[PDB]
Amino acid sequence: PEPHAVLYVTNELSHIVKDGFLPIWKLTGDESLNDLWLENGKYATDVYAYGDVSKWTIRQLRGHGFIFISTHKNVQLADIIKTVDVRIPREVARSHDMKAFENEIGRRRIRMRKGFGDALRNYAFKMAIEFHGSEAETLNDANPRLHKIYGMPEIPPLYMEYAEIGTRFDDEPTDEKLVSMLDYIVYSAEEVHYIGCGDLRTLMQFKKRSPGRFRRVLWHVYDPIAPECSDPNVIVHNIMVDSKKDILKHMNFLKRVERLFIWDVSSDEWETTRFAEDRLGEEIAYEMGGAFSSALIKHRIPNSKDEYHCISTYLFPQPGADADMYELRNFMRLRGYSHVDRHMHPDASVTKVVSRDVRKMVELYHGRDRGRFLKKRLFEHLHIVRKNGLLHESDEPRADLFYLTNRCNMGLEPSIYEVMKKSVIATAWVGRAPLYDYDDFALPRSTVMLNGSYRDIRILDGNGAILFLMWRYPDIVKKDLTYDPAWAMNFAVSLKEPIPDPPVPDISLCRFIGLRVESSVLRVRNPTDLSGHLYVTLMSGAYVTDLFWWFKMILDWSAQNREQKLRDLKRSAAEVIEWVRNDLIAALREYKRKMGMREGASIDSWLELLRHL
Ligand SMILES: Nc1nc2c(ncn2[C@@H]2O[C@H](COP(=O)(O)OP(=O)(O)OP(=O)(O)O)[C@@H](O)[C@H]2O)c(=O)[nH]1
Ligand SMILES: Nc1nc2[nH]cnc2c(=O)[nH]1
Ligand SMILES: Nc1nc2[nH]cnc2c(=O)[nH]1
Repeated sequence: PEPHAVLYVTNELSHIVKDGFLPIWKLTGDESLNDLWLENGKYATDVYAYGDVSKWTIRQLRGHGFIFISTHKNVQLADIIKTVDVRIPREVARSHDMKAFENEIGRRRIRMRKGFGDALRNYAFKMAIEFHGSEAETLNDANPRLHKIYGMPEIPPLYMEYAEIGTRFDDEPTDEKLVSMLDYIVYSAEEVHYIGCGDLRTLMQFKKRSPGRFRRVLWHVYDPIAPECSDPNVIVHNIMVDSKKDILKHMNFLKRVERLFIWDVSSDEWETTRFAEDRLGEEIAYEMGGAFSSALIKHRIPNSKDEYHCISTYLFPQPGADADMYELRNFMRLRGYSHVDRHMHPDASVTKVVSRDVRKMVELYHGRDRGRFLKKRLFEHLHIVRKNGLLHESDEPRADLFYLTNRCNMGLEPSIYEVMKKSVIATAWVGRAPLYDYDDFALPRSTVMLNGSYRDIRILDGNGAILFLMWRYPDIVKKDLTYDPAWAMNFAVSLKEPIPDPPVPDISLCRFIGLRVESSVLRVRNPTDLSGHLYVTLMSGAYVTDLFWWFKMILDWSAQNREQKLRDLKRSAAEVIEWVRNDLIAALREYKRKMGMREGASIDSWLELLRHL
């Protein structure tokens, strides 16, 4: 909408900037603190800044919108010694193209999105059980034996009942057929019975690529040719498999587990044998549905048969697979213990398949330069419960990140606010700019501010949001984390967290950049100082902060005293950037006078809390 970043560059970089078309903020290591706040408030776009800033802490500098561009790895601040956000490569300085440099900032800035979202997610894992609007990324960092991960991910190409296919989507190369296999099917299994594992290259490559979850799984792997593997989570069997009894002697029943059965059995003048292998893997797993949560059975399509049967839940194509590779993978969901409730995926049952259509799947989706997104989709479809955030009622604490304000949801704001009333942490796109690579809609900021602040709920903007976890949780959100304040500021974030006692005016709360510019605009376009101050911040819709906590510091706190209030700052380990009950009631009224029905309740909710408090 308006928020910007200060694109702070270090000395060696300065001269190039000066050729740009963006503003240039020049320091000057003095500067007092209220000097920064009034200057920084002049810039409606992003800006460049250079010159000495050794006086200020990081939290301060992030409050302002600072992103650090330098050629060297870090810059000396007052707080700590920060890792430069954007490292300019030598040969890309240097050179002194103002464009190359600008495009270089952009790219990195786009990479920084993940750090912001990680920080939030990373808190949310510490503080919640349910997760909604989830996706591969959320799955990746989850404990699947603790967290419960939901959403409505975009369903892959599938065969059953059914079929429906295509339609076709753009796609890219991935890991080889058989490492890409493990990649999507290993998420919540604790014990894998891999049948026909071969030379074990497939498994070793999985180990070298995906080391965590390889280590966290027990592998009984089965093959006459299977080589010795020292690996202690890898129990090897030189047996050849023709029945369930071959696998049963290698299972603990006195102890619960999620088991996954994987069948990849091929021999060495028709091949109606390829067939009865595929079918035997099915037949074995089916006898053992009860022990296994699921199966992933090899599925080679016959030429000889025009239509045939099998026991299946799903039949899908294989990422990383060759274009001429005429082999699908069969998924059987079974009953057996699981950490993921998979009951939405039908019980494995007899399926009549039409070759020609199975034959089509391969044609459309296979390719040794295709599969990256297919693998993803398979991963989510298999392992995320298909539940709709807004409609889901939860007995356990719930996280609601980066989905709420998707276009899919438009017109359903009520259901949204409802979520942010009782979510551990959720987020709302509030950005009003052009605004690319993202397809959410914005919630008016006032309405967010006004709707979202409950006793237990701390309504902040992304950047404030972050600053707050730094301040109260130093090791969930490090000080040194790299992120993009301007982007953080495109979100409203809400956290089930108490108001600080004593409610000190820490940066996470009080920043209000360019408020003076913001106020004069109000007045040249739609006209009508702690009163005018509260009004402005609402009318502008250019800031999300936490009404409740804010109120409580204004009255219950300032004053208090020059002396006895800093003191409670010190102490609070808090910091700031800017150095009566009736003004505010007037403020609200005025605001609601200009907008009945675009709001307000609520409003009359906050008002009846002033003349009462
Ligand atoms: N399976 C299958 N293959 C087909 C079909 N139509 C053409 N083919 C070709 O026939 C070959 C598959 O039959 P086979 O000779 O038994 O080979 P395979 O068991 O699939 O495996 P490879 O030895 O790696 O080719 C491949 O080259 C396919 O491209 C079809 O409808 N189904
Ligand atoms: N900043 C940001 N981080 C993310 N991490 C995962 N998704 C997102 C997103 O949409 N934005
Ligand atoms: N199979 C698979 N696909 C993904 N897509 C994004 N992350 C992953 C992952 O860990 N496994």
